[PDB]
Order: sequence, then C-alpha cells, then structure tokens
Amino acid sequence: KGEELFTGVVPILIELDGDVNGHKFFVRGEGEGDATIGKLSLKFIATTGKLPVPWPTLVTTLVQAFSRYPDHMKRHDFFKSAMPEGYVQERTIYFKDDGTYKTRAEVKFEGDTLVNRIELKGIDFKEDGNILGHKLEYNFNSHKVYITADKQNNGIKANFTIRHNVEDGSVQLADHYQQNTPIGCGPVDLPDDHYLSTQTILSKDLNEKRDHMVLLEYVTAAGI
Amino acid sequence: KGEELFTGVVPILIELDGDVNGHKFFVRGEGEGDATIGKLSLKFIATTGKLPVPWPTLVTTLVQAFSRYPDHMKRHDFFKSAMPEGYVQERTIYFKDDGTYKTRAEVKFEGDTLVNRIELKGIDFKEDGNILGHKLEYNFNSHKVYITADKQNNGIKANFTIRHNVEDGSVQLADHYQQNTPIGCGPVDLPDDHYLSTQTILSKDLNEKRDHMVLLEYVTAAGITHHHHHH
Repeated sequence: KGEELFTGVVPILIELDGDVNGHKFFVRGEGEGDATIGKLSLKFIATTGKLPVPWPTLVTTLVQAFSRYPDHMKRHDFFKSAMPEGYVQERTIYFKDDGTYKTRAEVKFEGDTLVNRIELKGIDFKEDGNILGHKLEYNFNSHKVYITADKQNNGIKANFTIRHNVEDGSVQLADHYQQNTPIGCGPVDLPDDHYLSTQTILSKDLNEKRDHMVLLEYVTAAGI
Repeated sequence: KGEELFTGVVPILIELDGDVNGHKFFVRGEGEGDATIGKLSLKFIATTGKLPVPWPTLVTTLVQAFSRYPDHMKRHDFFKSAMPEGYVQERTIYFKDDGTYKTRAEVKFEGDTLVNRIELKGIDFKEDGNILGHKLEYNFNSHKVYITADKQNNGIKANFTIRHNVEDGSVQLADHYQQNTPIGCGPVDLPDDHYLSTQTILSKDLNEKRDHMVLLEYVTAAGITHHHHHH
C-alpha cells in the first residue's frame, strides 16, 4: 500500500540493541507518528539501566517514513514507497575527534505497527571525551538530511552532519553516512536530489524513574 | 528448479523452538519426503525432556511442499514453486475454550535437505485443560486444508479446523489461520481455491528413550476438476 499506510496516525515500536566501547545496553521506544503533518511523539526507556552514552547521540539512530513530503514532492518519498515490506537502514557515524557508531536497522510494518529494529556498535570513544564524559546538552538542533538516489542498489544514500551542543558552549560534530535498501520486491520511488529539514525537542516524563527520553519531532522534505 | 527438486525422495530436517505458558522446549525431527506420492516419514525428538504439551498439538506446525499435487493441478502448487529459496509460513492456532499458538517458520532448501525452522509461542492455556493436562489421544484425524490465493502478498492463505480426539470421546477443536509468503523475489504459482486432504499415523520407536514422535503422513491436493491439458 506504500503511502496509503500513512494517511492517519500510526503506532510505533523502536528497539535498539547497543554496544559502545563494550558497554552493552537496550533501548525500547513506543508512541505514534503522523506523516500527514510530519510529526513523531515517542517515549524511550533504557531497560538495562543508566545509558552509557548521552541520549542525544542516539536520536538519529532511533523512522524517516514519517517525514512530511509536500504534495509537489510526493513522488520522491522512497521511505513510504518501500512499505509495508520496509527497508534496511545502515549508517556509519563519525564523531569528530572521538569514536564511531555503526548501525543496521530494519524498518517495516508488523501488523498495524511501524517497527524500527536496530543493532548499534560503537568503538574507539575517548574516556573523557564529550560522549563517554556525558558533556552534551539535553537538546537537539535542526539539520538538513541530504538524499540522493542509488540506482545500482535500488535504494538511496543520505549524507548529513549532526551538531550536538556541548555544555561548555562548543559543538560536537557527528558526520552521518547513510544507505537504505528495500526489503520487499515491489517497485520503489528513487528520488531526485532533495533534503529533509528536521526539528526535535527532548524532554522528560516527570513521573518516570527509569533512564528515559521523551521525543517530539517534526520533519518536512524540501529542495525541489 | 521448483517442482524439479521434488521428483525423488528428499531428506528433511525440522527444528522447533517452543515456549508455551513459559514452558521452554525444543524439538528436532529428521526423515524424508516423497512428493510424487505425497508421503512423509519422520521421527521427532524433544531435547528438553517430556513436552509440556501433547505431541498431536504440534503436528501441523512441524512441509506442505511434500503434498502430492496431481498432474492436472500442478499449476496450483505454490509451495514447490517458491523453492529452493523457500517461503515463510505463519499461523495463529486457536484451541477452542483454551489457549493459542502463534508460529513463524521458514521452509527452504539447505544443500540437498528441505529444512523447516520454526518459532512457536503459546499463551493463555488452562492448567487443567486438554492441552496442559495432556488429555489428548495419541492419534490424528483427517482434514481438509482450504487454500486460497493472496495476490496482494504474492502468496497464499489457508483456513482449517483440526479435530483432536480427547481421551473421554470428545473432540478438542483447533482453528488454524495460515499465511505463506515467498522468501525470494521471483515469480510463484498463485492457485485457484482448492484443498489438501490429509491422513496421519502417530507411533513410537521402541528403542528411543527420549520423548519422541514417529510420524507417517499422506497428503493429496484436490478440489479442482480434472482436465486433460491440465487447465
């Protein structure tokens, strides 16, 4: 059904199995997305206890199918076109002057729920760096996610740099290299070059004692 | 290769990873299938000791590619057409007045062997019901497995009700809801409505000390009128 699966509010489940410098953890998120307005509303729990990395470093890894593509750009939405069978999303994330994340996720419908299941491996992080030292502010900047077609692989590639505010007023950069490929065998919409423009708020549930992240996000496509 | 993979006798491996009301168990079966006559000959062993559920309730979960499709119905054999890459088979099984099984299996060739790997989760069973209370006879009835095309998923659906004999002369019903989808991305046979008609005998191997089941099964497709040009 592709884009037809996103005409209303869709329940979301996200699971991340993580290992950073040997620190293993598991994050589960639940909530809902509404692609007609480009909005996500999610709560994440670290079920394994205190997260060994800052929550903001996990935001990009933790469902671009919920981006709002305006009417004139609907035919450049690879993400929805791959549904319900879904797509594989792979990243390498280079934290400047620090370690790297490598991720692999499957994003697909399981029944009426959109599910993002992720494995993340992090290596070479510095003990007193901004990441293991938890020096990053609990907030998130606006970015442009640049998307281009990958015809040879019937999918897309994306490139962008995330800017993490540091507590001392500096910025921690994280270069993202991304590849998406369809899981199913029905055709997809290999887009012209464009980008997603993102906005994100991070907050807390004041009644939640577990280590957790409430996230609100709005994303719209542009550049065509 | 498809149908061509089933012209002779084919070795089978079956593995079931199970959990029913918290009872973990594991079953491995080996044997062979002969699709030209629709015959399975298999022996199953539990590696986890005595099963928490009766052997007969696991029979349908434990390779419909070995069904005999008569020559005039060969164009309706979805199961063999997905081979060797294989198919995913998913069911929900509702035991009347009792619990439910949910199963996901991949059926495919691994080398020369047809392999069925299954995950089973059972929930909401009654402690002294026919299943957890082991009140089902060690036998198996004849059924019609009703198959229909699922064009939107390039696969099939099946509906049927299994009748388990209970030791007091009553019957324990289990409503099966089934979906199959190809693993590969190549064309498959999508059938007209038809059914599989089944017969099964359950026995023991007198030399086997583990909890186990020997199974012999004959299945033949039917419900489509004979035509000389196999239309």
